[PDB]
Amino acid sequence: SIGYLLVKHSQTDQEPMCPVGMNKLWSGYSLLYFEQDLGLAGSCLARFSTMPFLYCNPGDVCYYASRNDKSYWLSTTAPLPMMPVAEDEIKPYISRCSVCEAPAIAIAVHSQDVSIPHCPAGWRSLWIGYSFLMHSLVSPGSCLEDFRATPFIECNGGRGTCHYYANKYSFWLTTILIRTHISRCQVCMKN
Amino acid sequence: SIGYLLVKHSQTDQEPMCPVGMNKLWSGYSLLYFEQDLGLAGSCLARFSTMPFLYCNPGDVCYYASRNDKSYWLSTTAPLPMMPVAEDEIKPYISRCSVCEAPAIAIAVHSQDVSIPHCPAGWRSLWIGYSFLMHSLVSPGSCLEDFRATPFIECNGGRGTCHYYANKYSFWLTTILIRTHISRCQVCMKN
Amino acid sequence: SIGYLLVKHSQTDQEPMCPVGMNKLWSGYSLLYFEQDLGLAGSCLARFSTMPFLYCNPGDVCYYASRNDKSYWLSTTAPLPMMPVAEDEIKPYISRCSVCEAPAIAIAVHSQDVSIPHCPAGWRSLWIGYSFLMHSLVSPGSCLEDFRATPFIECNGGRGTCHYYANKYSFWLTTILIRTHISRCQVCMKN
Amino acid sequence: SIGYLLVKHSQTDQEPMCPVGMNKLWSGYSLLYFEQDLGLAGSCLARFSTMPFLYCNPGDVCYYASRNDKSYWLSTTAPLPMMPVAEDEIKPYISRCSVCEAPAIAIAVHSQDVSIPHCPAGWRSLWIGYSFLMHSLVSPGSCLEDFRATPFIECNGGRGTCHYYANKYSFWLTTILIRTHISRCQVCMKN
Repeated sequence: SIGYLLVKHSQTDQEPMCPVGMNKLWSGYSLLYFEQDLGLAGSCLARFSTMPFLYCNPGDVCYYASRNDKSYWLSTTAPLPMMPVAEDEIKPYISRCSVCEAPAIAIAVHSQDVSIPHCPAGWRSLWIGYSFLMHSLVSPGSCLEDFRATPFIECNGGRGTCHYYANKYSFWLTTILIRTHISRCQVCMKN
Repeated sequence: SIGYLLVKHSQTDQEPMCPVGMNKLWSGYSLLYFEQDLGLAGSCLARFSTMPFLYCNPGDVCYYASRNDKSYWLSTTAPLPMMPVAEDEIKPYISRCSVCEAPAIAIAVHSQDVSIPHCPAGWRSLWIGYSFLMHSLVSPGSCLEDFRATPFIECNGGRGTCHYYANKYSFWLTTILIRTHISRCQVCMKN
Repeated sequence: SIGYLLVKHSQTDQEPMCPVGMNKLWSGYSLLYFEQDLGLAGSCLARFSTMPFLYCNPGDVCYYASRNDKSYWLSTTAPLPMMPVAEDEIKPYISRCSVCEAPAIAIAVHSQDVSIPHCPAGWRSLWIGYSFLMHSLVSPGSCLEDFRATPFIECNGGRGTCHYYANKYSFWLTTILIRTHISRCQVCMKN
Repeated sequence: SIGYLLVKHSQTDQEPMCPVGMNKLWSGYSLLYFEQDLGLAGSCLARFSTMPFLYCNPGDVCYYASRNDKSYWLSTTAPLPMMPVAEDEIKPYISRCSVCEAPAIAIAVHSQDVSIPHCPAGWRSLWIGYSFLMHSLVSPGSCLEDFRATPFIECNGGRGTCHYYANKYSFWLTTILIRTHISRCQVCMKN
């Protein structure tokens, strides 16, 4: 690929630092989609919002797009309380991200084992993580620093509330106590 | 991306100048589609036409493709009169564009605020605008210089008339009097 | 684009020469598809064949894929006789092509006029032609050297016969005696 | 293309060596898909597994994704016995692969003949093979070193068994005793 843009997701409420030798392009919040690849720049939205769009009928009457109320975001490691959270108190539980100006290609390598796979000779390790596949394994988006059973949250703009999201189509790669059965990965960049 | 071609839309009846250090490849009119990304070269058509195609049956009989009569274009800032306009008088209301030979990558950054987002260190500002998302935020096509409630017009080739177009699927990014609620953006290019 | 491969279609029964400074990668026949972009390498097939595939059931029994009998090819300028031609006598009417190792980007520019559009400053003209759009205008595939009312032929492998093809979806760009109404184009390459 | 990653499939139970001047990125097993292009890095999975995914409901209960039990792999040249094989004894019959860090572009050229097509002047031969097209001819994935009537096997995770797979949509290119009718190819890389 020619992914000059590398996206780093912290899975914490702190903005991740870009690796040395890369310009931060921008920072924000870890977005999956509004009703995509975590390695693409679209996965990093500057400001958290559950209702970010505005529709305009032919004339001065413009309203907030409120039909497709749902949005999906990468969560932090900090456990969500056992009760749905209002959108005003949800930010602490949303992952932060940065977009970085990679000068070379980055790739994710996966072990399907408890051992971290090695970076190729002459390539530099950017981070290590757990193998995650979404509805592409070579992409950096498939390598999340922390394992979470339910890594995403769903928010309802109209309902004003948020909670963990049971995705039917996205899985973790296994090995061939629970973290001991998840495949490990490393994101590597060529010098 | 490897978008060597940068498209600039003026939203006026004047052809925009390519930024210094870029060859103009060609100029024309701001096309959305005939019955796409504003950042791609296909969005800039050399000459305005509501019926640009020709079909040829097996033999000398060739006719003008007249079934799918509708075309869609980016409008100028100048208000369209309160009455549909004949295709012969529509040109003043169609945006002009230029295609420019970018030597480096360009990206749009978005604030979701009244403040303009900053270009990354060592990158040069090309233009500033308002955040527009169509049925990709990293693309320069998402950053239009002027905000317009209804930014597009629809033309009917058979009906020979044109008017503003209420798109169901395309929105403006909001902030998290009307221009004060639209997200600002800047298109930036690396040196 | 990063189309290092440039495809040249002769619309004659002679193989076109690659432009000076480009390696011929290979030559062959101008293929549209078997039951695509003329600018891509897949449009140039080494040897003409109406039945090029072989299917193998689990075992030694392998047979010729004969269900989807139809293939589509770019024709030469030489008129096809007024009577369907057997597949053994069709080669003279099939366009030849070459694939060339472009060192820089090539683009098609279109005038929507009788005048040839100019190449950008510092770019070199590769060929001139007529604007053709298929079911992308920036691509070299949209610029064919000769205008033909029905530019393609259809061949039936089982029926063993070939004739001109009336495509419902592909058109010529017009201007805004018949050649006088077709848009002109030039394929240009940067130095 | 900008396929910096070249995938080499051995069609044997031995890992292929990357060509001289290319870093091995990783090695593994020749995967088609789980219920793609053999030239892409996704076709090379580090460890063989018929059930590689893990699903997690909202809570501590995580289970093995067992609904879409089927996986598809490139086989070795060694004949599979005339009786379905248990998944524990299948590895010897699965092709191995390596992913290599190509510094230049690689392409497959095809003859549609018994003769090997020549590499372009100044390009180096990487391997020779037989022309294979799947449900793209320019890609290295279309050139397999060994011809096999049924080149793939299907495995059933729940059924725990594996056997050859009759693909309806994938074919061999022909010429215009059985190997004598299959098109030859060569994968070539520019210096």
